[PDB]
Amino acid sequence: KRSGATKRAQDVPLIKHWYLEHCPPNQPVKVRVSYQKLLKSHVMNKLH
Amino acid sequence: SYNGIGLPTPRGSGTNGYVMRNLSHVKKVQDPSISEHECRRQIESKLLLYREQLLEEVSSQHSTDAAASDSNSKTKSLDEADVEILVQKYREQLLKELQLQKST
Amino acid sequence: AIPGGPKFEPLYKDEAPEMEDWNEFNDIYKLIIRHPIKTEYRIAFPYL
RNA sequence: UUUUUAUUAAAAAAUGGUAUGUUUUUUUU
Repeated sequence: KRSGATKRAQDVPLIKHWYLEHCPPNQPVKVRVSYQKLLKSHVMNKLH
Repeated sequence: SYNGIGLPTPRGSGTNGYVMRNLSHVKKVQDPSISEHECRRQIESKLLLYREQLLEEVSSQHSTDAAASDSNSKTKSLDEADVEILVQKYREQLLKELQLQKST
Repeated sequence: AIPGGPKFEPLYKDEAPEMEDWNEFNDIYKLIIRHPIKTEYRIAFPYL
Protein backbone atom coordinates (compact mmCIF):
# COMPACT_ATOMS: atom_id res chain seq x y z
CA LYS A 1 0.00 0.00 0.00
CA ARG A 2 2.32 2.77 1.37
CA SER A 3 -0.80 4.49 2.82
CA GLY A 4 -3.55 3.31 5.15
CA ALA A 5 -5.83 4.15 8.05
CA THR A 6 -4.35 2.68 11.29
CA LYS A 7 -6.71 -0.12 12.22
CA ARG A 8 -7.13 -1.00 15.88
CA ALA A 9 -4.68 -3.38 17.51
CA GLN A 10 -7.28 -6.15 17.81
CA ASP A 11 -8.53 -5.71 14.23
CA VAL A 12 -5.33 -7.35 12.91
CA PRO A 13 -5.70 -11.16 12.99
CA LEU A 14 -2.07 -11.98 12.02
CA ILE A 15 -2.76 -15.69 11.46
CA LYS A 16 -6.01 -15.65 9.48
CA HIS A 17 -4.27 -16.75 6.29
CA TRP A 18 -2.98 -19.83 8.12
CA TYR A 19 -6.43 -21.44 8.20
CA LEU A 20 -7.95 -19.61 5.23
CA GLU A 21 -5.52 -21.62 3.11
CA HIS A 22 -5.39 -25.40 3.11
CA CYS A 23 -4.16 -27.36 6.11
CA PRO A 24 -0.53 -28.51 5.92
CA PRO A 25 -0.22 -32.25 5.31
CA ASN A 26 0.72 -34.88 7.89
CA GLN A 27 -0.92 -33.21 10.89
CA PRO A 28 -2.67 -34.88 13.83
CA VAL A 29 -6.45 -35.10 13.82
CA LYS A 30 -6.95 -32.35 16.40
CA VAL A 31 -4.96 -29.82 14.35
CA ARG A 32 -6.97 -30.60 11.22
CA VAL A 33 -10.22 -30.26 13.15
CA SER A 34 -9.03 -26.95 14.62
CA TYR A 35 -8.31 -25.63 11.13
CA GLN A 36 -11.75 -26.74 9.96
CA LYS A 37 -13.60 -25.23 12.93
CA LEU A 38 -11.87 -21.86 12.62
CA LEU A 39 -12.66 -21.82 8.91
CA LYS A 40 -16.29 -22.64 9.74
CA SER A 41 -16.48 -19.72 12.17
CA HIS A 42 -15.01 -17.36 9.57
CA VAL A 43 -17.42 -18.57 6.89
CA MET A 44 -20.40 -18.16 9.21
CA ASN A 45 -19.24 -14.63 10.02
CA LYS A 46 -18.87 -13.77 6.33
CA LEU A 47 -22.24 -15.26 5.34
CA HIS A 48 -24.25 -13.05 7.72
CA SER B 1 -22.05 -34.79 2.42
CA TYR B 2 -19.36 -35.83 -0.06
CA ASN B 3 -19.88 -37.98 -3.18
CA GLY B 4 -23.11 -39.30 -1.69
CA ILE B 5 -21.31 -40.73 1.36
CA GLY B 6 -22.04 -39.62 4.91
CA LEU B 7 -24.83 -38.36 7.05
CA PRO B 8 -26.19 -34.80 6.86
CA THR B 9 -24.98 -33.89 10.36
CA PRO B 10 -23.39 -35.83 13.24
CA ARG B 11 -25.87 -34.30 15.70
CA GLY B 12 -28.64 -36.71 16.62
CA SER B 13 -26.53 -39.86 16.30
CA GLY B 14 -24.13 -41.43 18.75
CA THR B 15 -21.29 -41.12 16.23
CA ASN B 16 -18.98 -38.39 14.97
CA GLY B 17 -19.42 -39.17 11.28
CA TYR B 18 -15.90 -39.76 9.93
CA VAL B 19 -16.54 -41.98 6.95
CA MET B 20 -13.56 -44.03 5.78
CA ARG B 21 -12.74 -45.77 2.53
CA ASN B 22 -13.59 -49.46 2.46
CA LEU B 23 -9.92 -50.43 1.95
CA SER B 24 -11.22 -53.87 0.95
CA HIS B 25 -13.34 -52.89 -2.06
CA VAL B 26 -12.67 -55.10 -5.08
CA LYS B 27 -12.07 -52.75 -8.02
CA LYS B 28 -12.22 -54.94 -11.12
CA VAL B 29 -17.52 -59.54 -49.04
CA GLN B 30 -20.67 -58.50 -50.92
CA ASP B 31 -23.15 -61.17 -52.00
CA PRO B 32 -25.02 -59.59 -54.97
CA SER B 33 -22.10 -59.15 -57.38
CA ILE B 34 -24.60 -57.33 -59.61
CA SER B 35 -23.37 -54.20 -57.81
CA GLU B 36 -19.83 -54.67 -59.12
CA HIS B 37 -21.18 -55.43 -62.61
CA GLU B 38 -23.25 -52.24 -62.53
CA CYS B 39 -20.17 -50.32 -61.37
CA ARG B 40 -18.17 -51.80 -64.26
CA ARG B 41 -20.80 -50.78 -66.81
CA GLN B 42 -20.92 -47.33 -65.21
CA ILE B 43 -17.14 -46.85 -65.50
CA GLU B 44 -17.58 -47.97 -69.10
CA SER B 45 -20.08 -45.13 -69.49
CA LYS B 46 -17.54 -42.73 -67.95
CA LEU B 47 -15.00 -43.87 -70.54
CA LEU B 48 -17.70 -43.35 -73.19
CA LEU B 49 -18.14 -39.73 -72.13
CA TYR B 50 -14.35 -39.34 -72.04
CA ARG B 51 -14.09 -40.52 -75.65
CA GLU B 52 -16.94 -38.18 -76.57
CA GLN B 53 -14.81 -35.37 -75.13
CA LEU B 54 -11.90 -36.64 -77.24
CA LEU B 55 -14.20 -36.64 -80.29
CA GLU B 56 -15.13 -33.03 -79.52
CA GLU B 57 -11.42 -32.17 -79.41
CA VAL B 58 -10.96 -33.91 -82.78
CA SER B 59 -13.90 -31.86 -84.09
CA SER B 60 -12.17 -28.67 -82.92
CA GLN B 61 -9.03 -29.82 -84.75
CA HIS B 62 -11.14 -30.40 -87.87
CA SER B 63 -12.65 -26.92 -87.55
CA THR B 64 -9.17 -25.39 -87.28
CA ASP B 65 -8.02 -27.41 -90.31
CA ALA B 66 -11.03 -26.25 -92.34
CA ALA B 67 -10.38 -22.64 -91.32
CA ALA B 68 -6.75 -23.00 -92.43
CA SER B 69 -7.90 -24.46 -95.75
CA ASP B 70 -10.29 -21.52 -96.19
CA SER B 71 -7.44 -19.10 -95.49
CA ASN B 72 -5.41 -20.89 -98.18
CA SER B 73 -16.61 -21.05 -86.36
CA LYS B 74 -16.92 -24.51 -84.78
CA THR B 75 -17.76 -27.69 -86.68
CA LYS B 76 -18.25 -31.36 -85.79
CA SER B 77 -15.94 -34.11 -87.02
CA LEU B 78 -18.33 -37.08 -87.13
CA ASP B 79 -22.05 -36.78 -86.45
CA GLU B 80 -22.86 -40.51 -86.50
CA ALA B 81 -19.82 -42.60 -87.58
CA ASP B 82 -18.65 -42.22 -83.99
CA VAL B 83 -21.73 -44.25 -83.03
CA GLU B 84 -20.52 -47.13 -85.22
CA ILE B 85 -17.04 -47.06 -83.71
CA LEU B 86 -18.82 -46.80 -80.33
CA VAL B 87 -20.72 -50.01 -81.12
CA GLN B 88 -17.39 -51.56 -82.08
CA LYS B 89 -16.03 -50.62 -78.65
CA TYR B 90 -19.21 -52.10 -77.14
CA ARG B 91 -18.45 -55.39 -78.89
CA GLU B 92 -14.86 -55.10 -77.65
CA GLN B 93 -15.86 -54.64 -74.03
CA LEU B 94 -18.45 -57.43 -74.26
CA LEU B 95 -15.64 -59.69 -75.44
CA LYS B 96 -13.58 -58.43 -72.50
CA GLU B 97 -16.32 -59.31 -70.01
CA LEU B 98 -16.82 -62.73 -71.61
CA GLN B 99 -13.08 -63.40 -71.35
CA LEU B 100 -13.10 -62.25 -67.72
CA GLN B 101 -16.05 -64.52 -66.89
CA LYS B 102 -14.27 -67.44 -68.57
CA SER B 103 -11.12 -66.69 -66.56
CA THR B 104 -13.03 -66.81 -63.26
CA ALA C 1 -18.89 -30.79 2.29
CA ILE C 2 -15.50 -30.53 0.59
CA PRO C 3 -13.31 -32.84 2.72
CA GLY C 4 -11.05 -29.98 3.81
CA GLY C 5 -13.81 -27.49 4.56
CA PRO C 6 -16.50 -26.83 7.14
CA LYS C 7 -19.67 -28.82 7.75
CA PHE C 8 -22.99 -27.12 8.53
CA GLU C 9 -26.63 -28.04 9.08
CA PRO C 10 -28.74 -28.95 6.03
CA LEU C 11 -30.62 -25.61 5.81
CA TYR C 12 -33.22 -27.54 3.79
CA LYS C 13 -34.78 -30.62 5.40
CA ASP C 14 -37.64 -30.94 2.87
CA GLU C 15 -36.63 -34.12 1.08
CA ALA C 16 -39.27 -36.55 2.37
CA PRO C 17 -41.00 -38.80 -0.17
CA GLU C 18 -44.20 -36.72 -0.15
CA MET C 19 -44.45 -37.37 -3.89
CA GLU C 20 -43.96 -41.12 -3.19
CA ASP C 21 -42.81 -41.53 -6.82
CA TRP C 22 -39.45 -41.83 -8.58
CA ASN C 23 -40.82 -39.65 -11.45
CA GLU C 24 -39.20 -42.07 -13.99
CA PHE C 25 -36.68 -39.28 -14.63
CA ASN C 26 -33.43 -40.14 -12.82
CA ASP C 27 -33.82 -43.90 -13.22
CA ILE C 28 -30.89 -46.04 -14.36
CA TYR C 29 -32.99 -47.31 -17.28
CA LYS C 30 -32.40 -44.21 -19.40
CA LEU C 31 -29.05 -42.82 -18.23
CA ILE C 32 -25.52 -43.19 -19.58
CA ILE C 33 -22.97 -43.80 -16.82
CA ARG C 34 -19.49 -42.60 -17.79
CA HIS C 35 -17.98 -40.94 -14.70
CA PRO C 36 -19.57 -40.29 -11.29
CA ILE C 37 -20.79 -36.77 -10.63
CA LYS C 38 -18.64 -35.65 -7.71
CA THR C 39 -19.64 -32.81 -5.41
CA GLU C 40 -16.81 -30.66 -6.78
CA TYR C 41 -18.93 -30.41 -9.92
CA ARG C 42 -22.05 -29.56 -7.90
CA ILE C 43 -20.11 -26.72 -6.24
CA ALA C 44 -18.31 -25.53 -9.36
CA PHE C 45 -21.46 -25.39 -11.54
CA PRO C 46 -24.31 -25.28 -9.01
CA TYR C 47 -27.06 -24.50 -11.53
CA LEU C 48 -26.28 -27.32 -13.98
C1' U D 1 -5.67 -50.05 -15.06
C1' U D 2 -1.98 -46.20 -10.45
C1' U D 3 -3.26 -43.06 -4.82
C1' U D 4 -5.52 -40.53 -0.99
C1' U D 5 -8.18 -37.38 1.99
C1' A D 6 -13.92 -36.71 5.82
C1' U D 7 -13.05 -37.24 13.62
C1' U D 8 -20.54 -34.92 17.50
C1' A D 9 -19.49 -34.11 22.54
C1' A D 10 -17.63 -31.53 27.14
C1' A D 11 -20.99 -27.08 32.97
C1' A D 12 -23.85 -24.31 36.56
C1' A D 13 -28.37 -22.75 39.61
C1' A D 14 -33.43 -24.40 41.33
C1' U D 15 -36.52 -28.78 41.61
C1' G D 16 -33.50 -31.89 45.64
C1' G D 17 -33.59 -32.23 50.66
C1' U D 18 -30.89 -29.38 58.94
C1' A D 19 -39.56 -27.07 56.54
C1' U D 20 -41.29 -23.36 59.54
C1' G D 21 -43.84 -19.39 63.19
C1' U D 22 -43.33 -17.08 67.42
C1' U D 23 -41.00 -13.61 70.47
C1' U D 24 -38.80 -6.81 76.41
C1' U D 25 -43.79 -1.13 79.77
C1' U D 26 -41.81 7.02 80.55
C1' U D 27 -46.02 10.19 83.69
C1' U D 28 -53.28 9.14 84.35
C1' U D 29 -56.55 11.37 89.24
